[PDB]
Amino acid sequence: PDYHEDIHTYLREMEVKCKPKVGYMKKQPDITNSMRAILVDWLVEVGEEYKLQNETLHLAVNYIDRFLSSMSVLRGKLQLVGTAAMLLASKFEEIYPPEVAEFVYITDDTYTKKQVLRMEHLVLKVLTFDLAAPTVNQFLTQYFLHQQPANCKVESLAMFLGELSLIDADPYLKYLPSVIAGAAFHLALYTVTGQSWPESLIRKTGYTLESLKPCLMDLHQTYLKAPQHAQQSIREKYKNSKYHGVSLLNPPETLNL
Amino acid sequence: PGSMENFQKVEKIGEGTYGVVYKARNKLTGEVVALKKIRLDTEGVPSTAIREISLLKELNHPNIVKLLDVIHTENKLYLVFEFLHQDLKKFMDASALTGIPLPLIKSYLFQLLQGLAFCHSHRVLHRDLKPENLLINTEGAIKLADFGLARAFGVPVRTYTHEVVTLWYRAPEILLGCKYYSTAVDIWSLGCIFAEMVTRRALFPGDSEIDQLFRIFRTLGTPDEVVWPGVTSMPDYKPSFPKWARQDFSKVVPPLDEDGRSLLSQMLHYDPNKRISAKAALAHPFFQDVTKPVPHLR
Ligand SMILES: O=C1N=C(NCc2cccs2)S/C1=C/c1ccc2ncccc2c1
Repeated sequence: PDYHEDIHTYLREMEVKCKPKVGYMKKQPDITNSMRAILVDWLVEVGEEYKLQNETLHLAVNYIDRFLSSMSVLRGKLQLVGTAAMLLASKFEEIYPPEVAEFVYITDDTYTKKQVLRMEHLVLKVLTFDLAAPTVNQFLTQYFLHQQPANCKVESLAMFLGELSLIDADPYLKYLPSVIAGAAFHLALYTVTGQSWPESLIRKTGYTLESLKPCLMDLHQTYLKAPQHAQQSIREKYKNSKYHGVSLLNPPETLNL
Repeated sequence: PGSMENFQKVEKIGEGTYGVVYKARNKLTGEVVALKKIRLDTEGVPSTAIREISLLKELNHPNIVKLLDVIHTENKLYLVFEFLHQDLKKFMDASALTGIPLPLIKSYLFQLLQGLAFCHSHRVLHRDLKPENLLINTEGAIKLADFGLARAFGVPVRTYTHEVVTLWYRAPEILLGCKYYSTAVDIWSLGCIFAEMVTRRALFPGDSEIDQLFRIFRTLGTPDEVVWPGVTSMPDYKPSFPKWARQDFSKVVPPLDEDGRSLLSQMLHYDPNKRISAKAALAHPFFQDVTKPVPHLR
């Protein structure tokens, strides 16, 4: 707490610098938002299978989106990028990362170990080794400290909402992690307790309900349409008692802004 | 980017947390550099290298070693650093008993605290602060180096890797198995290093975790709930721990003045919450007359 403010300021600076190109999918001739949704949903399952941190997942997605912001990738190679990204995120973030052979295993042997290792190098080169990216998760944990009082259901629900945002590059690619975290926190808080984006955070972040509105409207719709989405791995994950079964909670019908 | 063609290796300096460190010379600019060589024929790029490179690229501060370039790949990865003079361990090994004056010590501690405050403000734990990982130049500067064991932390922290920190410099919250440790572990290490520069011997030179703990207890007193609330509930606490009375700091570090003793005590507080931050320490009265003395040339 002698560094809370310093750290939050710094992450706000870095999230702008670590932000992927908003319009990259339109510059990708062979891949689409739909295929990316499939990839990210798959990484959620990988994260579940190997009991990886949520932060690891958020990191891998940042790496993928940044990589694809400058590198054209054929549909047959998109999973390879994702696998290499997940390996890198695991090495960065995890106490006990899965072995390389385990990442080769979950690609259903489509790619070899050598390809995974070569893609690891390429991803590193393309990102110029800059892997310490701020994530929605990093902002959420800080925002959680402003609860009155702390609520396990609010925390897991916010995490669930922030995770849903990873799936859909349209629209979430246009919003910064600190904004998605703010929208996720408000919407979680409202769904569980009826309460709202609190004043202590308006003042910490400079974000008002109004500045959060555009992301919050999108996240609201995403939350309402969640049972109908083609990708379901995040909903299935957040049924677990580990996350207090928060994906079983009913989304509020209106937000009243 | 960066090319190995332009560097001429001079000598092997030694081995860090990972990789091998060489002294070399840029043939075109004349700059003397350190090269940290990592062999990639061992599982892809090591997590230690990934973390050090990523974090050092972010950390630009006068008291943190300057990462200049990364040359990749040829089955080898080379980190290129500015070359200073010598690490603090070698300096101390090369120093006569009277060779490290208190004003130099004060200056070195002040700068290490600046470097550490900068790490912590940028959500980096170093987790291996010991004399060998600290570098001096001939002009009075000292810098944090070897971020191979470092990590980017969150607010608030999660559980990270248990041990962590070379034993002599390891914080009691790590030894006692606390689920959470944070920036205070780096401050403990610096407190140990401060005492070591002053007395010219390691403060707590244990050979096992229990030996390490008992050494700490004999100096600082065996911790109880009054001194460190929660201590008796920690995973590796034992009701059977021997009881030792806290020592007088005038006897722990005889050459040290009142202000110096005060700062040391605040850096070695049992409770990581009460333990002084690097940022708050910079304004301690010990540093009122701080300057920047030069070291001997060895
Ligand atoms: O000095 C360095 N030490 C590292 N890890 C532990 C070691 C200490 C001595 C050999 S290995 S990494 C590192 C890089 C570095 C940068 C500048 C230097 N200037 C002078 C002397 C050694 C230097 C080492």
